[PDB]
Formats: sequence, C-alpha cells, structure tokens
Amino acid sequence: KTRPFTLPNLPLSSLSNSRAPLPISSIGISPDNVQSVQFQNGRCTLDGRLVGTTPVSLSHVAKIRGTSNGTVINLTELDGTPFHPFEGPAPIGFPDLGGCDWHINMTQFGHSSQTQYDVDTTPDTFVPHLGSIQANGIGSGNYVGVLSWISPPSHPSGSQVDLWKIPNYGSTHLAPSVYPPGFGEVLVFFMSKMPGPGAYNLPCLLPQEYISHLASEQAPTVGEAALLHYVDPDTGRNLGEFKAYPDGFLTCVPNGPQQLPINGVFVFVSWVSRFYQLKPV
Amino acid sequence: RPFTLPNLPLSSLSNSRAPLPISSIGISPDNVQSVQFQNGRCTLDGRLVGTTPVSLSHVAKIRGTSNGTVINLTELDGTPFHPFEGPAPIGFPDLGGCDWHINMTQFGHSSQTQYDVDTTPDTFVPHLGSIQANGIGSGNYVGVLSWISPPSHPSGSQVDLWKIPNYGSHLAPSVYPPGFGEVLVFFMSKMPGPGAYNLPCLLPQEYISHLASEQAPTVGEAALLHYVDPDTGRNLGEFKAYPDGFLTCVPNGPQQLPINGVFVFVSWVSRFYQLKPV
Amino acid sequence: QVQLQESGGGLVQAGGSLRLSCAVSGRTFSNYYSGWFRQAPKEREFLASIRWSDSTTNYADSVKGRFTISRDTAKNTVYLQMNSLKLEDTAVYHCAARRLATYDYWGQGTQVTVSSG
Amino acid sequence: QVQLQESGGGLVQAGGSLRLSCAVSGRTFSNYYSGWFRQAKEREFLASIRWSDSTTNYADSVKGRFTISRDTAKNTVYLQMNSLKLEDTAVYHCAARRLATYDYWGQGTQVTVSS
Ligand SMILES: [Cl-]
Ligand SMILES: [Cl-]
Ligand code: NA
Ligand code: NA
Ligand code: NA
Ligand code: NA
Repeated sequence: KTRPFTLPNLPLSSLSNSRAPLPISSIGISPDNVQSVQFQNGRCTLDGRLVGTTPVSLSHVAKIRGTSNGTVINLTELDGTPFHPFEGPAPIGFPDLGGCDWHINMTQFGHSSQTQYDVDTTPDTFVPHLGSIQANGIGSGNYVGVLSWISPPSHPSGSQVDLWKIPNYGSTHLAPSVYPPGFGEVLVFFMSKMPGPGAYNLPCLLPQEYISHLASEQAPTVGEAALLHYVDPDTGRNLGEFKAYPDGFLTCVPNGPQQLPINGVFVFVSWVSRFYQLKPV
Repeated sequence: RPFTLPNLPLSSLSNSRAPLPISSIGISPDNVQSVQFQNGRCTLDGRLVGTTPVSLSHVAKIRGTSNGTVINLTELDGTPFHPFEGPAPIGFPDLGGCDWHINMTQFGHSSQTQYDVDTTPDTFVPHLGSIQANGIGSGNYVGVLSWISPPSHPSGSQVDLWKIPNYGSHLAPSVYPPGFGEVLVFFMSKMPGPGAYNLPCLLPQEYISHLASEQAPTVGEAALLHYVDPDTGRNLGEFKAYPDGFLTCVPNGPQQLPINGVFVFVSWVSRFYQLKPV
Repeated sequence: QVQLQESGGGLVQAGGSLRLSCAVSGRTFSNYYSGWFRQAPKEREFLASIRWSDSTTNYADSVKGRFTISRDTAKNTVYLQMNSLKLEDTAVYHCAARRLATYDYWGQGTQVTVSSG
Repeated sequence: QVQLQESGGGLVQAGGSLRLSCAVSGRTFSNYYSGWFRQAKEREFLASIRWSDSTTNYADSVKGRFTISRDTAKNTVYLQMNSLKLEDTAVYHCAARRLATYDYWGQGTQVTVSS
C-alpha cells in the first residue's frame, strides 16, 4: 500500500468484460426483476482482493480444462494441475453464465482440430463444485475450452437467456451477492455483445483490466465509497457521477447510464461516505 | 510518475500475441537475430505500437464480412477499417510461420465455424483490407485464433512463431539484442495444435495495459529489473527493459527460472550497465 | 515514428474563414482519434476530435457550430474548417493524435492571427 | 470471509519436534499459496506450498528440518518442525496468497524451544 486509489486511464470501450473475453460495448443497468447479482467472475475488491473464480487475467476467463473419459470431464486447474473440490464453486476461471446453454470451443495440446462442447448447466451431471461435468459426446482426451457462444437454456424448455444468473455449480460457498445500496442508487454494469442466436448482452461488475490494476495496486480503502467521474478524455467534461464500493462494484442514480458514450474514462475524485448523494446521470 | 511494473506473478498473466496463459520465460534460437512482432508492442512510457490492442479481448482476432470469396475486414467493433501505411486492423493476428485456425462466430446467429488461413498467398492482404474466405459463407463474423498448424507454403516448412505474416502484397520496428552479451527475453505460452508449439511475445498483455495507463516518463536508457520470488523476496535474476518495450538478460538461463515470480523495477541505468548472468 | 504536420495558418479577417490541414504519417495503428488544439499566450484548449474509423466527432463548446473537423482516409489528413473567426480565436493551432485516452503525438503547430483589418 | 487458524504451538525441548497446523476456511478461490512465517526481529519466511500441486519453496534456514504439506480434504496446511533449535523460538503465523501478496494471516502461535 504505497499509492492512493486509482482506476486505469483507459477508455471503457477499449477494455474487456470479466465474465467472457469480449470487448465492452455499453454501460447498462439491470432489468426491474433483477434485485441482486452474484457473479463469480469479475469480482475484485477496491483494495485488490480477488473473489470467487475470478482470475487476474482474461486468458483464464470463461475457460475449462480437464480430461474426458467419454462420459464425464474431470476438471483440473487451467494450467493442468489438480483441481481439489472445496467449499467454493469451481476452478478458477470457470464460466459463470447462468440462464443459458454454453457452447465451448475445445482444443488440445498435441492434436489438431477444435470441437464444440454443448453444456446444459441444469442437469444432475453438472457438478463443477465436485470437479466433474458431463462430456455430452466429447471423446476421451485432455482439452482446454473457452466459451464461444451461448443459446437459450435447454431446461426449463422455452425459458429465455438470462445472463443476470449464475449456474448451479453444486448438486456452495460463493462470492457474496451485490445489492443496490440505497439512496436511489442502482448497480452499474459493463456490457458486452455475446454471439449466439439472439441480441445477447453480458453484464459484469468490473472490466477485466480494472481487476488486474486493483490486484496489483492494492490501494488502501480509506472511505466507504469512492466518488468517480465518468470523463470525456477530449474535453475533460464530467459526464456523470458514480460511486464505487469496496466489495468491487459501481452505482449511479439514473435521471441514464445506458445513454452515455462508451469511450469515456472513469476517474477517481475522492473517498466519500455511503450517504453521499449522487447527481442523477 | 515513477516507472513501475505490475506486482503480479508471471504465470498468472497472458501472452500478448494470443489469449493464452504464460507458461515459461524463453530466449530465441540462435538463428533468430531480431523480432518484429506487431502485437504485444508497447513502449515503457505507454505508447502502443503496431496492431497491439490494450486489452486481450482484442488480441489475435478478426472481424469482417464474407461474400463467399473474400472477407472484407473491419475494426473489431465493426466500424470501418481504412487501409493505411500500416499492416492490418488493430488486434489482427501476427503469427507468421504457420497456418491459422480461427473460430468464427456471429452476433444473432447460432454456431461456430473453423476458418483455415494460409497467410502466404496473393489473396492474404490485410494491409489492403481483405483476406481469402476459403469457404466461409457470406455473412458478418468475429473470429479468434483457436489453434495453429504447419504453414501450407513453402511446402513442408515447419512452424516458426518467431515470424510475422506477410500482411502486404510500415510496421512496428524490429527489436534487436543491444550488445554486452544480452539476449532478448520472451514470455512463452503453449499454443494448441498438433505440434508442441510455444508462442513467444515481448510483454505480458497485463504489462501493456499497465504501461498504457501509467505512461511513466522514460527517464533513463534502460530500466534495471529484478525477477523476484514473492515468498522470500530473493532476486532470482537481473534483467533490463528498454524504452521500445522489451526485456533482456545475460544467460549464464532464464528458461530454468520459475514462472511464478514478479518483475520489479530497481533503477534507471545506462544502456551499458552490465548485468549479472542469470 | 508517428509524424503530424499542420498547414494552412496565417492572417485572416475577423468573420472570415480558414481551413487547416494535418498530415498524419508513420502510423502503425489502424484506428485512433485525431484532435485539434490551440494555445494562446491561457492553457492549451481542446477544440475538436474525430475518430478515424467512423468519423465520430466531438467539439468544445467554444467552437461548436463554427469549426468543423473532418478527415480523408485516402490522404491520411485531418482538417479543421474554421468559419466565423473571432479575434479571440488567435492562437497557435496544433493537431494531435490519441491511440487510447491520451494525446501522445503532437504537430509543431501553425499560427492563426485574426485581425480587425 | 477467508479465515486462517493455527494450532499446535507451545513449549518444546531442543532437539525435539513440533507439528503446526493451519486450517483454511471461507475460501471461494480454488488455488493459492499457503505460507508459514515466524517472528522473534523482522518476520522470516519459512515455507510455502501451492494448493493444486503441492509445489514447495523453503528458506535455507530450515531446509531439511522443516516440512510443509497440505491436506486438501481437511483444508489444512502443516509445518513439521524437526530437530528444533533454541533459535527456532518465535511466534509462528500461517498466511495465504491468492496472487503474489500474502493478504490473509492467522492469529499466530507462540513456539518456545527450551534447553
Ligand atoms: Cl489468477
Ligand atoms: Cl485498443
Ligand atoms: Na434491477
Ligand atoms: Na480433481
Ligand atoms: Na449442478
Ligand atoms: Na500478403
């Protein structure tokens, strides 16, 4: 702890989602039915502590590694060393997109070709918390997989894609839920377009490049909330006031943030109390 | 602002030429006298060079519209790519000496498609905004490099990831060992495919996003670094980082160092500062 | 090295017009924002920016409606069309380029002097 | 919250042995390094172990006498201290690092070596 809190001086649309390796394309708020979120990737406190399956690098985000025997995939850590089931949900980096089927692109060290692995996260065979998931036709061998595209969940039949959810890792001690804190504030999300047969937008709490910055800096959290300005890098104009909270999330008061340009920069202004009332965006 | 590097262990970081974890530190074979990678290029005062993006979400990716014969490239956010003096759109893969296999997906459509890329033919002209479709049907796609294989031409050549592709039919500059027994240092990643492929880059991607944000003034000819064990704080080896954005060491070598250490800035020094062999 | 070179300045009567140009060369990155700044003897003032790929523009309030920024992708040149010039527009005008959020590249500048006659 | 709890310290005779344990709980991350430290002036690193593959790293001062190990079912890390010396008297702490920094610390346990 040698330096006060800062955020990267980088425009948002140049940064990445922290739940999949996708560029950020917009700022968003959640639909009315979403009362909290509990993402397991993209979780980092303002003083740089990773939570959940969150890796510090995008090269580990929304990836799996393991050995298929034709019936199950026995998971490992992404570097191939053993995954030991524990109180938590899954190996570091494991995808955390609930409310959809996954289509994971599987490749191999020492073999040609790629294979699409179709993952329904709802059946009893999907237990990454215990180190295994159904092979669903993936032949025997060792693979690394990265999430490629998504589709509506296979069960319940006819349900819609809902990326505000996390999967059923168990048959679990999770990174904690994030709640709107009051004072008219709503949670702010960094959105990315996800391929697949709809207009899918994947929300996350922090760009991945913020996470690697915070994890390296480990700046002291010296107030209840960090007042930020979302700034136009050309003019320096303040486009909107936001608060970042220690657990690692941002809020604003909508007038909204979805209408803001995506090429701005979040800039730390001051530590403030949780009672600090924001000007509507 | 003082110069710093991230306080993060190397094996937790990513290659800057493909979205792959770093698995070792390496040096080049004797026949490699320089490198000219176009991704993973960032000066010590935080200026990106070449096709290098600041985020791994843009690394080794393509975007464009196939008409069944050619893919007309765009920037990765879909806005127009304008041919210019430089090599290709930001993020475009820079792995020479191999065929690429790119996983193509689409916004608003199901499925993925493997796109097989020989970078040697007359049709591979990303510098002019187009590459051969090689059977990819009409549509708009985003592609990410997935695996590689031996280059289709020259016939029988083997994979050589020290090379860059033939973008044309003005590049980030070449990087040279500076003298004094020093050799270039590379961050290596295992790349999927049928061979035992190791992809070198000059800088971890997370160093690039750090430098681009910090933009610490380059106040000397070289930055003396220590590669430090985070448990003991012991110096495992002396390295120098040079302003163009690369590291060197004097091998005794770096390939035997553990990969879970941290590079730490020690002092600005002259280019002539003599390193202790690793 | 990235090189920016302005041209087109000089003496102009108040209420008149002037077109500045900025030739960009040595560029290895395919997209960026080109910007026009000015400085009077008075900190440096941002005036206008344009994104290379899609020509998205952004203007300072001081010049909105009077100055127009544009770019020619074939000639790799950025232009500032300055109409209804005011005495207070007298300054050295600089073009600049930002790959991300910071203007890291600057031209040498071209002087613009607005006169009453 | 991540919690580390040491047990096993106390009085031990020179030339004897002591086994310390550190129970790790409340963890949401699947891999990390566990380390043992001691302090009598400045803190001294003794040993670390990587959770996934049990890779170890030892200080020269204790190599060959102390052994670090871990039980993945019990989520416990052990420091086996053999052929104890008077200079081994210190307060011993276990710690955990998710990346390069030990952010989580146990409460510490006193080890007193007598002759
Ligand atoms: Cl990590
Ligand atoms: Cl970028
Ligand atoms: Na809501
Ligand atoms: Na296991
Ligand atoms: Na389950
Ligand atoms: Na070519």
